[PDB]
Amino acid sequence: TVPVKLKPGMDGPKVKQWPLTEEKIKALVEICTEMEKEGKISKIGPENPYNTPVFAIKKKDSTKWRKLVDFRELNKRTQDFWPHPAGLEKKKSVTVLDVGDAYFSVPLDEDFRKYTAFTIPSINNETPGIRYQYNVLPQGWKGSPAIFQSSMTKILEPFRKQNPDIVIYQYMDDLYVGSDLEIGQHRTKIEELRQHLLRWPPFELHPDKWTVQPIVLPEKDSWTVNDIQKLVGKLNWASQIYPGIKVRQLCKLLRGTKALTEVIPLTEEAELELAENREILKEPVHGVYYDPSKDLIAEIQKQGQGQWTYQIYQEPFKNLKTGKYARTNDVKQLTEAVQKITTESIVIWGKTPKFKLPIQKETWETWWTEYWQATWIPEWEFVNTPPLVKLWYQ
Amino acid sequence: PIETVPVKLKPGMDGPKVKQWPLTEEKIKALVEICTEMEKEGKISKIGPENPYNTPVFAIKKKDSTKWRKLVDFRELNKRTQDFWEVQLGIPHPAGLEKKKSVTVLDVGDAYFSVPLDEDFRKYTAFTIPSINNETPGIRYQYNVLPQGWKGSPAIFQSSMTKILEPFRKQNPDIVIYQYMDDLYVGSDLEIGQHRTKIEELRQHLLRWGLTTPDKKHQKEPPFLWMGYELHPDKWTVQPIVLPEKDSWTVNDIQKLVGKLNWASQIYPGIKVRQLCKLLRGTKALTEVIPLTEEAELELAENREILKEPVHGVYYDPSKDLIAEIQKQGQGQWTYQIYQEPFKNLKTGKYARMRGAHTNDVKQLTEAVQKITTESIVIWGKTPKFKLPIQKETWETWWTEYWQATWIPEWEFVNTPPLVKLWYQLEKEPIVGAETFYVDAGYVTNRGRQKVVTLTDTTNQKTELQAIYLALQDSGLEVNIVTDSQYALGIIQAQPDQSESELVNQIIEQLIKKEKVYLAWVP
Ligand SMILES: Cc1ccnc2c1NC(=O)c1cccnc1N2C1CC1
Ligand SMILES: [Mg+2]
Repeated sequence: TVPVKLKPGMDGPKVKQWPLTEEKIKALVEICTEMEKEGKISKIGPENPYNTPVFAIKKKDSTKWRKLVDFRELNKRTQDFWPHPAGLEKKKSVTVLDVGDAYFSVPLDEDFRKYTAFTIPSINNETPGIRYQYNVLPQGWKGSPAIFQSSMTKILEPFRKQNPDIVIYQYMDDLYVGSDLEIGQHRTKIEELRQHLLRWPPFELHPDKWTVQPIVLPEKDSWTVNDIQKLVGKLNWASQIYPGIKVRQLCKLLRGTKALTEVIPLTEEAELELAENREILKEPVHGVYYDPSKDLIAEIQKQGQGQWTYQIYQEPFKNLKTGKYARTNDVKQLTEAVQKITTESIVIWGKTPKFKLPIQKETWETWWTEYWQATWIPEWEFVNTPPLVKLWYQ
Repeated sequence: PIETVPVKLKPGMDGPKVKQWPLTEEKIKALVEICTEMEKEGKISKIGPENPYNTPVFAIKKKDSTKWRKLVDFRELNKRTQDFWEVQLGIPHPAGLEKKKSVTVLDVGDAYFSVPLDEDFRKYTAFTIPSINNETPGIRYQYNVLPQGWKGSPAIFQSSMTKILEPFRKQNPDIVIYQYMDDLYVGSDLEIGQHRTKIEELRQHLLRWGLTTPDKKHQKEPPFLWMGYELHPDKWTVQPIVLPEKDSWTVNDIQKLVGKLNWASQIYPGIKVRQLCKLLRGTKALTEVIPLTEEAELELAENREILKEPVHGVYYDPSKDLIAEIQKQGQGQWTYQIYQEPFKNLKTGKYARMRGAHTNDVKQLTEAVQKITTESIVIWGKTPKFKLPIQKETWETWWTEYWQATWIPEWEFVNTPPLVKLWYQLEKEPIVGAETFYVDAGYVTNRGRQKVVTLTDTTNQKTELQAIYLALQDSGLEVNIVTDSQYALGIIQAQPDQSESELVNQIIEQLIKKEKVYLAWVP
């Protein structure tokens, strides 16, 4: 085992466990009861004051439950360990594989196990609740992938030299296998992997198509005072980014106090300005690169009608990406989107971003696990998106 | 014997070294008696002059007796001792229990004093008993079992108990046991005699570990009063609440009454404190007497009546679905009931939480639904099917116009006034032929009209809503309003129906009147 430690000075996590449904609890019991039999985990005693919340999510294309342990706090308190494929996103199509079970065959430094304590609560606090800690490398922990790195190269060695046509990237419990081969000749080399892996794992992304939704301006037959006003307001907001945007000429049609619905013919001078403003918006602003030293932020907006919008930046307005997601219920969608964005974020930069979700914390904390499927959990906070902003997207 | 839990002092820190304060020869004797007995029984052990650690101890007299009782002040040791797994924070709610035929409660005497202490820690539990002779040194002991007053006792005791109960619970899956501090509640559906018999089995099983308990003649009988409730094996309620009968009320009395009234609302529907609570406005002292307004008197009277006849909560029948029903019982006031059997409440309640300065009934209702949902998962580990006074059409509409996401489990409309609705809606497109008002403390319209007024005791954004307000007043049934206030925009766009701000309310009032209103924003 490897002597792991928390970042200097730091102690272990003591995260409250969000109440669970009788269903999820029963599942977690059947599971932990079993991991206990196989020595992966062990019941702990009162001398352990640490805690990490545990949840149960269902696997996609599987009737079985998966134990999702939210080691977010613990991962922050863990020490750092001392390479992302510049072309994984370039690749035509990538598949994602869960190799979390790889860890369940490697011990966890004895003096560190205390820090992985977690609890299976009981309905209405009628019983004290089952307490365990890990003996093997736990799925979801920052240290597992790291500590298992060696053993992982020693195993991806053959496929890597055998098939140097496919790029393989690992991220925590997941494996991103990319290539440009035919989708049939792909889904194959993938199963050829699931086999070279069983020799020691359940589940296409196509990072090729991932596009940056530009800002758009209404193309109207006729233009009313209102239309122009929405136009100017939006443009003005965007002049913050693309300073070449002018509205001087558009504001001229808006002098006086006309009737909102009054149709306005657009002056020659003005129609030539809009076109320039349109051209400028066709592509993302220049000189905005990804700083590895900065957190990735991801904001979402409910557009309505089952349509959402996101943007990934580090500095305000300086967007690294922008997208849109479309169809359930509001919550299901938002969770599916978060994941979709997290994956992409991983695929492109190798780090999950920090989301700013438009929903009450209690509502989210309540249903998010009903549709979550990823093995990781991004960081997130809850916000109250303004109107104007939402209007300026999609 | 039970397993020993490994204790350690907090990092870096060292054991306590508190000098023993002086003790009357009288107390000295009594202690030497108490401690000599403890050393005979193995709970403590005479130690050597090598141990530097010390904890102060003193004697206390127990009601009824010439005898004294020993008390050890483990504060410092407590400060220097590690943190343990939080002794049960959450308690069950009567409504989550399933009825039993018989329920027996048992007190565990010799609680801590019957559980081993980690050998490496015993050296910190050192205390000294001063001798009466001046030349003679007083005796020093240490603990061998969990000490009363020590930090890790509550948790390590429960830990042990749970382990001790393991087998018995397995051999008896038909018996339910809830552990609470030194008490133990045991229910079963066995026949009277069989139940009493099992109790005796448990009693002996626990005693096999030195844990003593009361025999049938000495056990407390139902209903058991617990955490403010009055529990039967078949039904539950809050313990009898009596309402003061007087003509002089202080702020203290009113606050206590309101507090008492809230407690009851979880079983007694119809309880209201809106008027009593009002009596609290501007109060200067806790002893200030506030006359009961005519409405507060009427309120107290209805609650008093509601509380005259007891009502009981039935227990959870896991075979049946949970049904939840919400009612709007006044502006910002809601009431809900949770039952399985048509109208036999497992529990009730009232939500009055306004999240944010402005809001509408839909938001509020929805938040009430979320609050209830969370509550149920906690008590019954499942969410109830809801009965709501809102129509799907209405809800759905507001849903898709709102920028925030939200969900509502299975729910059916219940035509039970008042039905929640939206009192108004902003046109999606500007109104043709409807005058256009441009506001910026005044306004100007395309039809030539205008008006300007000055305002005092006004905040910046307050004047902003004023403009919009004036415009609504002066406009006709249909009106287009243009503003540069992102602030006012949001507020109104949110389509609130209630607010703290009077101004907002008037605006809402205006808004409800109009046929068509279109609001626009401009930088
Ligand atoms: C205080 C408490 C907490 C949790 N459950 C119970 C109790 N007490 C009871 O009196 C009770 C009453 C009816 C059914 N179960 C009950 N019991 C269960 C143990 C039989
Ligand atoms: Mg203006």
